[PDB]
Amino acid sequence: GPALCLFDVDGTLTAPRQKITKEMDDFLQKLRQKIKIGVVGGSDFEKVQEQLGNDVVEKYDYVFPENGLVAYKDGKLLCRQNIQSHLGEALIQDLINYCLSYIAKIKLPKKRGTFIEFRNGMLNVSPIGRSCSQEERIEFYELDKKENIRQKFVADLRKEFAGKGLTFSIGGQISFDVFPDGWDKRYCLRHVENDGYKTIYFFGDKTMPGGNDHEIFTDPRTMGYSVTAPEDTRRICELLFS
Amino acid sequence: GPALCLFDVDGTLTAPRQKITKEMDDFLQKLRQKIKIGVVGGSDFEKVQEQLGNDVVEKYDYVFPENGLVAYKDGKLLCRQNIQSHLGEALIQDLINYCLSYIAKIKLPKKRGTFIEFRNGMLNVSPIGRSCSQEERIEFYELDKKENIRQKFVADLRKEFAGKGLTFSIGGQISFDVFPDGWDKRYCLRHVENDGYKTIYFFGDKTMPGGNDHEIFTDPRTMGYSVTAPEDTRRICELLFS
Ligand SMILES: [Cl-]
Ligand SMILES: [Mg+2]
Ligand SMILES: [Mg+2]
Ligand SMILES: [Mg+2]
Ligand SMILES: [Mg+2]
Ligand code: NA
Repeated sequence: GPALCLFDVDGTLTAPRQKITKEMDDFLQKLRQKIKIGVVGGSDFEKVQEQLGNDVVEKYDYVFPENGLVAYKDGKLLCRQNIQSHLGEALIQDLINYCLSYIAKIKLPKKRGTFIEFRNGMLNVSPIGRSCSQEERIEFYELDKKENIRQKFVADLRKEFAGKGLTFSIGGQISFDVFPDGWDKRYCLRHVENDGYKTIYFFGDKTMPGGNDHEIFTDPRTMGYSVTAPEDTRRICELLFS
Repeated sequence: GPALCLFDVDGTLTAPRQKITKEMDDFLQKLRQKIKIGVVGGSDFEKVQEQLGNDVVEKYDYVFPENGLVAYKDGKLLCRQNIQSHLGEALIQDLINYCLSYIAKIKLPKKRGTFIEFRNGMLNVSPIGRSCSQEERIEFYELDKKENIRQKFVADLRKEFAGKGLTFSIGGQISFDVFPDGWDKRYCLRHVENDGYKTIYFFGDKTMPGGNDHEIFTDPRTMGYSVTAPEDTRRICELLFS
């Protein structure tokens, strides 16, 4: 029946950490004539606007910044919930109180500010502070390998809040994320289940276990494809829909 | 003896939350043919570029962003200072940890994010965090007025770190500031007291207590004038210098 194409953005539609090429932009739009298309990323709407254009809500049938906790369908904003409503204020606090009590114990070269960034669907936690300078960031990054700060930190939290239904992911140089079980990229599948699609195709460049696309790739709701590079994604879309 | 005029930027030479007008700017450049000019405000340099224009460091003899922590003189940088450099990594770590542990002990209805905001000349501390919504600030302030939460926090901080050159001033609805003693507008005087000016005129709009210009206005090294708007600063300058 009717189908929908779901695309991860970074590394899938674009070269990593760069805007999309217009060659691909035109290909996607030529493909939109055949079926509906959608995009999903962990970055905020502004970053997705940067990587794929300002008009992005107007050129894609769905746009799912922040893994889908901000969700646009056909130009209009959907239905949204945040981390406070879902977990409840007491667990939030109990988790915030723990992270602060833990960071106060870490011994570091330098510490700065914004130790917990409250996002829409996660708590970013940085032992050094997100306010860090670019130099202090690389310096903390390198010490974290040597003495396993973030790793040991995530281990204590997994144990202390086991069963409270949270996932802990480490990314980048300074931080790790804390988010509710299932609020990775398969969160946006909430918005495409009831819209009557026979097949929902997904494309992502990190379908390996431990990658940002794995859980949405292995989800039964998606016929998932594993893409190596943007050109591969066009290679695969050329074969299915034409 | 030669004289120097120092203005606060917001309210004195500009309309509040507005860029300087072309008339004010031009007026000042003609005052600069009679006397030496200097501007001081608590905003960082880039905002100060938004208020007075991007060429600001040629236009005045002295440009003192962030109350003088940044200091340009005669077009060039004369000095830079932050509180990490001044108190040193060790004790500002001790001051961060104490604040992190103390916040974990606070039983609040809602905790959010950005409890410790790092700024170049002050730490901004908020038990509930600055990311919270206005509606939640009010909820915390109605709690705070009853249960004296910032009052008690500041107390213990004052018993912990005040033989170390720190001042604590509660302010606003949710937070309070932690800064080295005398890092108000009074700070920039160390840069001009050595250039041999007999009288140092100061023009500010908030010279009464609880004001950002109060202490520089009360300072014996400054011949201070309280100003109600830019039309008034001009009127006073005329009566003083021509
Ligand atoms: Cl924080
Ligand atoms: Mg990707
Ligand atoms: Mg699947
Ligand atoms: Mg002012
Ligand atoms: Mg004075
Ligand atoms: Na952003």
